[PDB]
Amino acid sequence: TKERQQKAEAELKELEQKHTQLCEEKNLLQEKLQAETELYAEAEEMRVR
Amino acid sequence: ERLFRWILTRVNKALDKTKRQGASFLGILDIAGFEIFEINSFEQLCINYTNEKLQQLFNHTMFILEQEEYQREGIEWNFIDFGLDLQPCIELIERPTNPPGVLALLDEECWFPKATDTSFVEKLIQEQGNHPKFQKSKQLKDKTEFCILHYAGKVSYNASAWLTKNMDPLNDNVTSLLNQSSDKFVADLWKDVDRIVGLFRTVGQLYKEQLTKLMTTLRNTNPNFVRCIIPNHEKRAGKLDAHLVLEQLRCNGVLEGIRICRQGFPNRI
Amino acid sequence: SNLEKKQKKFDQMLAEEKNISSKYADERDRAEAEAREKETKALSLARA
Amino acid sequence: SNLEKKQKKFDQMLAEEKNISSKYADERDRAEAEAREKETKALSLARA
Amino acid sequence: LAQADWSAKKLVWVPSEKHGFEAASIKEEKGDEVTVELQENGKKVTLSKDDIQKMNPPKFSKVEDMAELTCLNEASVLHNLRERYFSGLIYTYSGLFCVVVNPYKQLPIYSEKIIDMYKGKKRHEMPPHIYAIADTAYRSMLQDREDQSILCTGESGAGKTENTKKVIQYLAVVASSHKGKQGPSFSYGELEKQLLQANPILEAFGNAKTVKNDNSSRFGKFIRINFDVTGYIVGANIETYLLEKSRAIRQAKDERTFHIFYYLIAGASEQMRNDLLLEGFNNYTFLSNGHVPIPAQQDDEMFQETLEA
Amino acid sequence: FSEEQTAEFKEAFQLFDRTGDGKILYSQCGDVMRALGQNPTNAEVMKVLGNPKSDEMNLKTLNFEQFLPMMQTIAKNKDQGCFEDYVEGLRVFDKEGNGTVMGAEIRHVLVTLGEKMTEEEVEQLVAGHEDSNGCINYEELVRMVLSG
Amino acid sequence: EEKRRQLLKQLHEHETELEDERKQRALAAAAKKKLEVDVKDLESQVDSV
Amino acid sequence: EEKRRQLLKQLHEHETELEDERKQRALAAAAKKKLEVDVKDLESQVDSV
Repeated sequence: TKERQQKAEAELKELEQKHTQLCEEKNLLQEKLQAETELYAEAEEMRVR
Repeated sequence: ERLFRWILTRVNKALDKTKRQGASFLGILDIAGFEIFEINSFEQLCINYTNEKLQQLFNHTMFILEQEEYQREGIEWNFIDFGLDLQPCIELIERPTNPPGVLALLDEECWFPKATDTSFVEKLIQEQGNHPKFQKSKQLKDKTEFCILHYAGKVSYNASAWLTKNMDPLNDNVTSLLNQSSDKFVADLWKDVDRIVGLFRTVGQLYKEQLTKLMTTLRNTNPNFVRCIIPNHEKRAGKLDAHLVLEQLRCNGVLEGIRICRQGFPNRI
Repeated sequence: SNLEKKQKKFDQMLAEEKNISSKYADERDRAEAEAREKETKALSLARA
Repeated sequence: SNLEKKQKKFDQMLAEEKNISSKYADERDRAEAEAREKETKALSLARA
Repeated sequence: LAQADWSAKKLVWVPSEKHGFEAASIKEEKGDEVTVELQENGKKVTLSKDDIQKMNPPKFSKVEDMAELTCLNEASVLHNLRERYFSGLIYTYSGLFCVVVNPYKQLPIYSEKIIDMYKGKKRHEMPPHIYAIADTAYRSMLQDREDQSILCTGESGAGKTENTKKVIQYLAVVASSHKGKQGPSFSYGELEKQLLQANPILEAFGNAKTVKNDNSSRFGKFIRINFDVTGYIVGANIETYLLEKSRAIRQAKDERTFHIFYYLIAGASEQMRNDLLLEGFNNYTFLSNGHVPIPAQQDDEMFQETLEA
Repeated sequence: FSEEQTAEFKEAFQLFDRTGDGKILYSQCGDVMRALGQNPTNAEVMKVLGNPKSDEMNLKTLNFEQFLPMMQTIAKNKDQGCFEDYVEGLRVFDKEGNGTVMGAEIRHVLVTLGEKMTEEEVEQLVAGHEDSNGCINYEELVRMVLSG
Repeated sequence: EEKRRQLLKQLHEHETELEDERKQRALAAAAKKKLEVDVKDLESQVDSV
Repeated sequence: EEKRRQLLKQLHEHETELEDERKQRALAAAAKKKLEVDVKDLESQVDSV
């Protein structure tokens, strides 16, 4: 039971960290990427103009 | 302002997950009151314009909506106009495509590479000049001041530092430094240094846009009004002016409001 | 005022007969209650 | 309208004065009969 | 006999300045000129015809429902409003909406028995109260299955803003659910007390003394109260707008700025006063117009109030 | 009536005695009567309770002797409101005839109409049958109340 | 009741997920942006003509 | 308990399907209505300038 807890509780901290730097930081980077895409679309529009 | 915004965010954090989206929410609006000061700066004009805008909203929803719903349902009803509208008194502030309103004029004046409050007053008096709700300065047009009529009376305004009070430039270096200050709370207070000008979009456009957003959200809701009238500027109990409350309930258009239900049909089914 | 008056008049027009029938039914119910009381008192005397 | 209301006032007053006694007397008689029946039945069942 | 007395159209209102509109009798009429005489004093002066303000039958005095007046005269409505005010009846119904005139005195019209005797009943079933219009809003929002809204206007706020927090106090208890757990007396919940304190919490800021008013919303505010399908509070939201930056940094002529500063002056702990390196009045360039004694209020009291809130 | 069910009557009567002798408060004995299927309105209850006042109802109890004529008078009703009454009235009470009836309106018009009841009374009445639509099937609850 | 509470917690997690940017969260915002951009593009095409 | 577990599983499946459809619709309305209309408006501003 104890080694399975450590197989789960030390897995739960893995879930927490991978969610804060792989799912939450993922969303932050997603916002950054959307901003970059929109600003580059504006840049290319200004380019052709 | 950043402190106030953080306080507002924290109090909105009363509940978010527990704030499961309901279906019959309730809206409550309490606005700044119409004020007449010896010096009414730009912000005074903003709040008084908001007052006028919501008063026009009430007048519309109170007379127009009803009179047009009558004919729209084919009921026998002559359109009984009551001569109550602030449509020009509101158009004169914002209308961009025609001769620009006060907001658009101020935007193109502050975005000018080099201008002055007096230059802005000149651009205004040459732009509208003859608008009924507008009246140029009392022989002191060079004094960068000007008065406007409103649904509560005529109030003056001094354009002193109006372009600065709109643009609001800040030292970018100190903002960046404070963004990286030791304390974490001040970092939270200064973790959104994105468009703070120090050399894009100023406060007029944001304010009018979000106000229009509020009004759009509100008009999609069956409203309900209650109005409050001051006894007197005495700030004292007991006494109560006569002509004051007279003109107050007059400009509020309450008698014709009563006349509506006295003559109209305020029920729908 | 005229609408209120006409409503009151049209109501009373039928309310006359309504109250007549109501008084009739009330008298009938009172007589029935009196008869039931008499029967209950007879049963009470028998039981006593 | 004032004339019609003045007429309807006396009309409804007479109608109410008529219907009141026609109901109040019956109501009192029915209430007395009900009270007597209740008391008699209670005493009868206590004795029983 | 007074009915037949003022039944003649010669006992009617009249414009003036001593009270704006008074009541005057009339002897006779010349063409379109009415022989106006002041029944109050004796001032007899003929006036034009356009001054037709019928003095409504005094049997309808102090009526709270202006939507039933036989004669909708400007003088008549000012009259009725004045007497309802002097009779301590601030809230007054009128057609579709209501009118309130804050008398700057705390009228004891806030009690749980008032809540109950005003909850549930319809509009005209009870005397005009802000609790009643709130309850009507509640019944409407639960009836239509769609949202509702209420708004307040005015010029200064000390009465044009107090009504909003009064409605808040009402709604915090009229529709609070029970998950176990005079005036607002009820087994409150967490969110109830928190939303009640939400008003003074933020109003510690955005509240300053003007030359006209001493305390009110120095900005625009909008409150959103979500609800469930069984009519219960499920979420609160606040929306605030531009602040008085001028007063915040440079106070106006003899005007008290955001009360939070004066509260901090003599509300904090001398320990924390020195720990924040502070000082009293007459020690700040930003203290234009210096310090003012706020009428009938103290700083430390509301300071501790806001802290606990 | 008969001693046939008077045994159950006696055990129920003494079951809810706060003194354990046969004296049960007027409110309590009316509640027992209602629990015995015979559930009339408190109006006729007071009518056959000698027309007392609330103070007398909360201070004066009743013996089992007078309890027999009391349920006798209750049995003189011989009928109550019918099932078709309730179903049709609730059906016509809804706003759109959608097989159900909204909940909050029912709670309000129940605690604030005719006979007054507390909010938790109708709450635990409607409890369990709630739905996200707020519109409860009046039929199932009314037949449960009638049969139960 | 405990199983119902667990199901309610799962439903609340799903509602918070769909309440960030999914339907009934930002689909209305996307529809509003599309409706505001369509008329703008139409006016711009009219100006170009 | 089995029936409540089945109901919770059905709710989870319905929520997953709704979230998938919501993400698809959001991606469509974002990559289609925003950037294309922006490019069209920029090209029309060019044609007007």
